[PDB]
Amino acid sequence: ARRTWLGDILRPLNSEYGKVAPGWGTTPLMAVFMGLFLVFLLIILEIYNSTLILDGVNVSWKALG
Amino acid sequence: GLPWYRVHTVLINDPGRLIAAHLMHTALVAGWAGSMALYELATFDPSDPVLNPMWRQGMFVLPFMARLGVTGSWSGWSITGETGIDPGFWSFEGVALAHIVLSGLLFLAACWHWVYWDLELFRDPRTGEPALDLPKMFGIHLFLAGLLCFGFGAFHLTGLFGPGMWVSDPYGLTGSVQPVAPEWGPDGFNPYNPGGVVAHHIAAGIVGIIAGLFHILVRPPQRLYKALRMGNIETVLSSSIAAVFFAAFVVAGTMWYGSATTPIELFGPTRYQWDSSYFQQEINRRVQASLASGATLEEAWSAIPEKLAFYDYIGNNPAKGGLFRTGPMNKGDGIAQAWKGHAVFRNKEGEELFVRRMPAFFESFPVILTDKNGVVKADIPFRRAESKYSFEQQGVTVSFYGGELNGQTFTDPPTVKSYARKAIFGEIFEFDTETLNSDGIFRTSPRGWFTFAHAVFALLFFFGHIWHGARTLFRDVFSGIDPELSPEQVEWGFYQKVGDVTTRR
Amino acid sequence: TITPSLKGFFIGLLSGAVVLGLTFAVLIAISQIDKVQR
Amino acid sequence: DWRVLVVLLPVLLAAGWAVRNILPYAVK
Amino acid sequence: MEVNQLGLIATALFVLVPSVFLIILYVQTESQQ
Amino acid sequence: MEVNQLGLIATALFVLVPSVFLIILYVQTESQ
Amino acid sequence: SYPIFTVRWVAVHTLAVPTIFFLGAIAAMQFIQR
Amino acid sequence: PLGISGTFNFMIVFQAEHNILMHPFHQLGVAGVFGGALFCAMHGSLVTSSLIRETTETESANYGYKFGQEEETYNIVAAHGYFGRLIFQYASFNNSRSLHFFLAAWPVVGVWFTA
Amino acid sequence: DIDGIREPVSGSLLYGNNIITGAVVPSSNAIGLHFYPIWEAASLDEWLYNGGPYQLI
Amino acid sequence: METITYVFIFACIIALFFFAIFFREPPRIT
Amino acid sequence: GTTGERPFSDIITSVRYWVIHSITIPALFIAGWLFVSTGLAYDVFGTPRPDSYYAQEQRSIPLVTDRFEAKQQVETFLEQLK
Amino acid sequence: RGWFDILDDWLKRDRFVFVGWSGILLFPCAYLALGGWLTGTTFVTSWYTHGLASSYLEGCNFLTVAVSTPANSMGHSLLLLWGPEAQGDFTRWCQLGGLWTFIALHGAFGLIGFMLRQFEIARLVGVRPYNAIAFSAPIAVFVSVFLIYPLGQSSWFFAPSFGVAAIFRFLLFFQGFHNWTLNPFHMMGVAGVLGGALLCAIHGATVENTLFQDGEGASTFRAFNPTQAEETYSMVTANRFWSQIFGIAFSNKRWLHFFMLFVPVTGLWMSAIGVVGLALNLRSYDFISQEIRAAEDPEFETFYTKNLLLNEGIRAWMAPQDQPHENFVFPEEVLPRGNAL
Amino acid sequence: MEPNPNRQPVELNRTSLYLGLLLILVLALLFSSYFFN
Ligand code: CLA
Ligand code: CLA
Ligand code: CLA
Ligand SMILES: C=Cc1c(C)c2cc3nc(c4c5[nH]c(cc6nc(cc1[nH]2)C(C)=C6CC)c(C)c5C(=O)[C@@H]4C(=O)OC)[C@@H](CCC(=O)OC/C=C(\C)CCC[C@H](C)CCC[C@H](C)CCCC(C)C)[C@@H]3C
Ligand SMILES: CC(C)=CCC/C(C)=C/CC/C(C)=C/CC/C(C)=C/CC/C(C)=C/CC/C(C)=C/CC/C(C)=C/CC/C(C)=C/CC/C(C)=C/CC1=CC(=O)C(C)=C(C)C1=O
Ligand SMILES: CCCCCCCCCCCCCCCC(=O)OC[C@H](COP(=O)(O)OC[C@@H](O)CO)OC(=O)CCCCCCCCCCCCCCC
Ligand SMILES: CC1=C(/C=C/C(C)=C/C=C/C(C)=C/C=C/C=C(C)/C=C/C=C(C)/C=C/C2=C(C)CCCC2(C)C)C(C)(C)CCC1
Ligand SMILES: CC1=C(/C=C/C(C)=C/C=C/C(C)=C/C=C/C=C(C)/C=C/C=C(C)/C=C/C2=C(C)CCCC2(C)C)C(C)(C)CCC1
Ligand SMILES: CCCCCCCCCCCCCCCCCC(=O)O
Ligand SMILES: [Fe+2]
Repeated sequence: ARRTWLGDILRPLNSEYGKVAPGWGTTPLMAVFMGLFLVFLLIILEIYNSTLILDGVNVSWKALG
Repeated sequence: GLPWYRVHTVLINDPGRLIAAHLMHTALVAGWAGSMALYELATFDPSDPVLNPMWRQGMFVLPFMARLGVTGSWSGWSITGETGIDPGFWSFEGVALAHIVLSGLLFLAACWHWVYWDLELFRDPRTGEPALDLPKMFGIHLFLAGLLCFGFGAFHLTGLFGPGMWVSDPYGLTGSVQPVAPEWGPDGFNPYNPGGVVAHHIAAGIVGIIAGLFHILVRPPQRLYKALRMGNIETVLSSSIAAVFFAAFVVAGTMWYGSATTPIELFGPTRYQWDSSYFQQEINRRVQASLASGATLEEAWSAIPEKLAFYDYIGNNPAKGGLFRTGPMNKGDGIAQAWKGHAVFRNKEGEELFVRRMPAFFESFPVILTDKNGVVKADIPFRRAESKYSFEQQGVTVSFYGGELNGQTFTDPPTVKSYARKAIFGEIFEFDTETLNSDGIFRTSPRGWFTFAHAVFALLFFFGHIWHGARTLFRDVFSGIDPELSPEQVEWGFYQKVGDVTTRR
Repeated sequence: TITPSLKGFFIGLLSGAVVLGLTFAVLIAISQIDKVQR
Repeated sequence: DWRVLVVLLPVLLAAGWAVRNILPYAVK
Repeated sequence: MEVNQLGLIATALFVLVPSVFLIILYVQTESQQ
Repeated sequence: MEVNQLGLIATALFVLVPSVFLIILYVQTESQ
Repeated sequence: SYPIFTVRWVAVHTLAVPTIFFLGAIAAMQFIQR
Repeated sequence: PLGISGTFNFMIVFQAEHNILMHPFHQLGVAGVFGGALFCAMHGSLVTSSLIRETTETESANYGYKFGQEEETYNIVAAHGYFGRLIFQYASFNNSRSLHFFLAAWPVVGVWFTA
Repeated sequence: DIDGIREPVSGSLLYGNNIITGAVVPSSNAIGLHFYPIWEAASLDEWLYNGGPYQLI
Repeated sequence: METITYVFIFACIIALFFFAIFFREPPRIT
Repeated sequence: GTTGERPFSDIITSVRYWVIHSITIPALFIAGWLFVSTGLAYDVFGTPRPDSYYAQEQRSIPLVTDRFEAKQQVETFLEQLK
Repeated sequence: RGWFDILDDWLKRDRFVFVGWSGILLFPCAYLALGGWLTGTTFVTSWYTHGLASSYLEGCNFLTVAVSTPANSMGHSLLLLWGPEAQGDFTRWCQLGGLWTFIALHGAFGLIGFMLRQFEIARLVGVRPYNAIAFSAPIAVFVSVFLIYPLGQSSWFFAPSFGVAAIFRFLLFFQGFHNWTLNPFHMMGVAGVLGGALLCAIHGATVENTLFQDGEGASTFRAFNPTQAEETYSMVTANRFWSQIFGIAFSNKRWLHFFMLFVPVTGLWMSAIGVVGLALNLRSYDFISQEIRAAEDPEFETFYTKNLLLNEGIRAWMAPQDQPHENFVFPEEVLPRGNAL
Repeated sequence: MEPNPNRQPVELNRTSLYLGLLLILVLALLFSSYFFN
């Protein structure tokens, strides 16, 4: 194939195709961040929906001023 | 050979020509952006942002340029009505030119990459086979996305090094590009708080940078690499499509309900502002505050800005349109010239009556006049023979306060019915129907057309998610099931666990 | 500040944890007792 | 209130009766 | 009738553009035979 | 400018029809 | 040599138990006078 | 009427004068036509799911079948084994003659009633 | 005149219909169930007014 | 102009019917 | 084939089966009946009794009209009956 | 050989009812959407949300019972049992319409669960996943009609209520307010549903009347073995029949069965897109050219103008009782009526 | 530099032509009333 100056430089960034951590690796930690993120989206959704009503948070155009 | 619906699969193992195709798409999209803006600039009337704002003239990309700070033209006008201004190079015109230049530069790059497809960079150095390290590319691209997201919030949106964004008062009367400070409190999740838009992009930007760092350095677990076929570029298509339709649903909803990022001076009122009489309440609030300090009726209504009265009119409700009623809203009810005045109906008794407003569901609606207490006191009868409540019988009159007809009173019934008919639309406006040869039928706004398109695309992309995800997890049987699949497998009770040949009983 | 609807949110969040956790405790247990033979 | 025990009683006796009648074959 | 004037160019291209696409693919399929 | 409406469709088909003819003839030449 | 309580067992009674209970309830309803 | 909007006129006035929605033979018609659309999609999806590998990924699976070939072009036991597990075993067919008769009979009978 | 009330209903393309709104309109209520072939009409103009084509089709 | 368009498309569909029946790819066995 | 559950047609013709269910089946029927006959079903679900749709000289629907006062509106409507 | 794989084993056992990982989502959600509907239809009113009886308990039969949408005053509230509206009171929740969101939401997640079940069983058995794919059509219809549509309007109140007659009212709402029959996306749906029933009937009949004689007996069903390799009917005689009867026939059994997937799936997807537009009142309501001539010309009448009088009647006669929160008062003299009726 | 090995001939048989032509003409027939409006 054709070699180029920019290619030779970017080369190491496309060189570990296939490589994996063993077994489950970091999968438990990923799971924690997912769960946190769902709760967080829940709160955002239920705020917008006026199902969760927080103090000082006026979900209306009247919060623009 | 290949069926027509598969011509583009020739790019699945050709990373260089995959790049050339993505370049060509990016060129076409940026070309459209510049072409669309030039067309809008050529057909846009800047001369009255009170009663002919951009959203009445069918402008679709103007508002997205305005939203982020592009407010003026090289011709000297700006969309706030300020005149004699000089925007420098980032005018509407300059922004459109930048995208066309970008379009053309991208097209040349696509040619290069289609020709020199066989770049050593795309080759696995162990096997010589073309291959993309998808997990590391994700970390690179995420890190760039995080940097950009951060910069956009930290510098463009704050005005620390940029223009800010369009902000406005709650009734859409005084909007302008303003630097916005981040709201780090819990009110920063209020869709209507512009500072939360700044915080979002600063914080999400840093999370992007931290997570991109994580994904450049940490390899995926083996369980996960096999589960999600992370050596198959089509799994990226499946998840990418899913994230895209998620985003399409969100933006359609915030456009329809309204958020700080869809101000009503760029996109128009929402339907909910009509449902809840939002502008009408404020208009009444302001007339009562005048009458309180003893301003005459004429004076109190004359103080109402015409821009606020125009929001209180069903013709700007984006839920009064139709699928094949094309063009700007102006093509329908005409070009608004003047607020005629607020109309007050009284019967022969001196009682003041109220026109029952049309709800968004109805293409047509009866004319029913009520008293403060809701009791029907006048209408326009369909059947005349047993009519009790006709304007003629009840002596209904219309008096105007404010506007073009301020202080004028009409008594002859065919005129009083005439304004009574327009009063179900809310406030009464003078329109020019000759100029655009307007046909008199309401059209939806850019708020409506955007929501419609993106709600529809989102749904379609969900099927692309399903198709392309099915294709990833079942690559091995795309062309058909195994001709030596034996009936002991698909029949019951041969294996304890379904499909597991090692669980044979 | 800690409003009635934010307390309900926590009641719903806890209720959800119990249902999902209780369901999974029971599923993990059954699967441990009644295994497939290889 | 009282109507709750009234309603529940046939079903407690019903699940009682089946438990007695099936208890030996369930231990196996 | 007071029908929309771009209706015609809309219909003509709606028909012609995808029809021509298919015709192109078919003819060049047959000359491979 | 008050131009002719059919001018657009006359121009478009004037381009479209003969062009498509040549494209059909060229592509099937190449695939044989 | 047949288990009594199985997954199948629970699916059936999940459905059958409240069906009959609802059936008795709707039966009584036929006798309500206004 | 012999026209598209004329048809809608006829079906609107029919409902005002006959409350056809609340007539049980029209409800069987819906069940006949909804049901046949369902089973159309089922049979076509189940057969298509159990095509035997005969082609490559650069070619339409349809060239796996040659007009008048003697052997079946899908595996009906793989199909039975999928759908029987989707619901339960005996809610799925494995006599192709009974399956196609059922396909024929459901929409025909439901449309008889709505007629 | 589908409903016998001398209120003719336009069904055809040259008379301001499109593909969606066009129809061959049913024959006149004045005829009821009577058989109305062409040769029973005094002219084709009459037969067209009263909806003869629908019965023929 | 719209009438000419509706009738033209209809006439093209009728023409396609003719070719699709009399000028179909003939089904051949095994 | 079969998965090792006991066949239905074997169960429902067995004696032990009909010894249990001749009790469980009527008992559930009777329990459900009483749920209605005692009037508990009205109270659990909030379903108006035939005498409690309207106040006597009243013909307006007690229709909920506020989102957050909704609970109290139903309850005020109910006191207008007692 | 950790706890995950041991649970995966137990979920994927071959039993009378396969469970899978997808059963964890499907089975509670399907059971609860279904229980909610039977619970509501047997016991729960609509007096306070709609001014309607809707339960068996109240005197309604199978055709008139419904779990009805909440009041228009709830907007698009999730109406959670523990949320600010019912505040954890199960009785008030039922009275306020909470079972509608319950059913619709557990329905949505059930439909996901079911589709994941189709993926899961197809992967384990070794077949292509086109049954799941086809099932995207019922999902599009459900979400667009029951979720997307009311979300574009003011409230859940205007979603369809879960009942036989309540759905009938929904059908007639859409005629009078949206002129939904005039909508081409619905027309393509109609053509896909009816095209499906057509193809279903014609394909079953063709197979059954081109059968090979593979047994002696008069019941031709017995002469099929699920494991025979031979096709059980003559594709060749079927092709000739239909070529000479209709002018064209199928010749490719793989195309035929894909076409049976394609047609009804597509048609449903098309009607879904049209409902999405109706969410925004982006109706296919009028033809402008017709209204222009009609207004100028009192002798011009089409079946199109006739049907809008009908929709105008529907609106004025149905709206006060169907939208009671609006307190529509239409005195006799304003109701559109023709002569005598 | 070697010529690209990923090229592939595309095919449209005569029946697919008839089908697609019919789809486009019937689609045109349906939507035209709505484009003229
Ligand atoms: C997300 C995309 C998007 C959105 C929301 C808009 C929105 C808008 N545009 Mg823009 N526009 C866009 C893309 C978009 N545009 C593109 C890509 C172009 C280049 C073609 C343009 C070119 C353009 C011009 C030239 C003009 C506008 C104008 C307008 C306004 C009026 C639109 C109107 O009446 O639509 C009408 C919408 C329809 C008629 C719907 C068409 C969809 C049909 C029904 C479907 C097609 C059939 C399909 C094949 C179905 C079968 C599929 C099945 C077989 C599977 C509006 C604000 C106008 C304006 O007001 O300018 C100031 C104007 O004059 N736009
Ligand atoms: C970024 C999104 C994306 C990308 C890169 C792809 C890419 C691909 N798809 Mg997926 N797809 C997507 C979204 C996407 N798809 C979505 C949203 C859906 C649901 C509609 C699908 C549904 C889908 C199916 C059902 C199939 C594919 C297939 C394919 C492959 C071949 C496509 C081909 O040759 O088309 C060829 C297309 C043409 C020659 C012309 C089609 C013209 C269309 C009908 C209308 C005109 C488009 C218009 C000009 C531009 C769109 C504008 C708007 C989107 C902005 C290719 C890998 C095929 C496959 O897997 O092969 C193995 C296949 O069978 N796709
Ligand atoms: C998997 C099955 C399943 C699914 C998907 C749902 C889904 C749903 N249910 Mg249903 N439900 C289920 C099972 C399920 N339910 C069961 C088994 C029952 C019987 C008890 C019910 C009974 C039920 C009722 C009675 C109601 C719902 C409602 C809802 C909706 C809102 C749920 C919500 O807010 O979750 C929020 C909670 C979660 C998503 C769980 C979060 C889990 C995280 C990851 C763990 C966090 C840990 C914990 C909080 C930390 C504790 C710390 C401690 C030390 C103090 C949603 C559609 C509501 C509804 O339909 O409204 C109309 C409603 O009122 N459900
Ligand atoms: C009213 C019409 C209609 C019904 C009732 C229906 C029903 C069904 N279709 C299924 C399948 C399919 N449908 C398909 C195509 C089609 N389906 C169509 C039309 C229908 N299909 C159409 C027109 C097509 C053509 C494209 C395919 C291709 C499949 C399948 O593969 C599948 C199957 O197995 O077929 C045999 C089954 C999936 C059951 C399920 O998810 O279990 C789980 C149950 C759940 C999750 C509960 C759902 C809760 C719902 C969504 C809301 C609540 C509903 C209440 C309980 C009832 C209220 C009803 C009142 C309105 C009266 C089920 C029997
Ligand atoms: C307070 C508290 C805690 C409360 C307690 C609540 C609680 C905890 C609840 C949780 C309970 C729990 C976890 C749940 C488990 C219980 C469980 C069993 C739940 C119920 C599940 C449920 C609701 C299921 C829904 C029922 C369902 C949809 C069944 C319908 C079956 C049916 C009628 C389907 C159609 C069958 C049919 C004949 C289809 C033919 C289709 C057709 C012709 C196909 C064509 C075709 C077919 C072939 O066959 C083959 C071969 C080929 C070629 C082919 O073409
Ligand atoms: C309209 C359908 C008609 C199709 C008829 C049969 C198709 C052909 C069958 C193939 C083999 C032939 C055997 C025929 C004979 C046959 O059909 O037998 C019916 C079958 C008999 O099973 P047994 O093992 O009891 O039969 C003993 C037999 O050997 C007697 O000959 O009964 C059942 O399956 C009961 C099911 C009720 C289940 C109660 C509900 C369970 C809840 C499950 C929840 C639903 C699942 C949820 C999924 C979401
Ligand atoms: C070369 C070059 C250049 C130039 C450039 C150019 C000039 C460009 C252009 C470009 C452009 C100018 C582009 C554009 C584009 C377009 C497009 C891309 C469009 C799109 C379209 C579409 C896609 C549509 C579709 C549709 C329709 C039609 C109907 C309705 C529906 C829809 C929307 C779907 C320069 C100088 C820079 C430099 C050097 C090089
Ligand atoms: C809601 C809710 C819930 C749940 C519940 C449930 C889950 C329920 C269930 C329920 C059920 C589960 C019920 C059932 C019932 C049933 C019934 C009621 C049935 C009936 C039937 C019948 C009537 C039939 C008969 C017949 C006929 C008529 C004809 C033909 C033949 C036959 C036999 C079919 C909970 C607790 C979570 C909480 C929250 C709320
Ligand atoms: C995905 C998991 C979702 C499942 C969660 C279901 C939650 C089970 C419902 C439990 C609700 C019980 C409390 C209801 C309100 C109690 C009164 C209060 O708010 O204090
Ligand atoms: Fe078949």
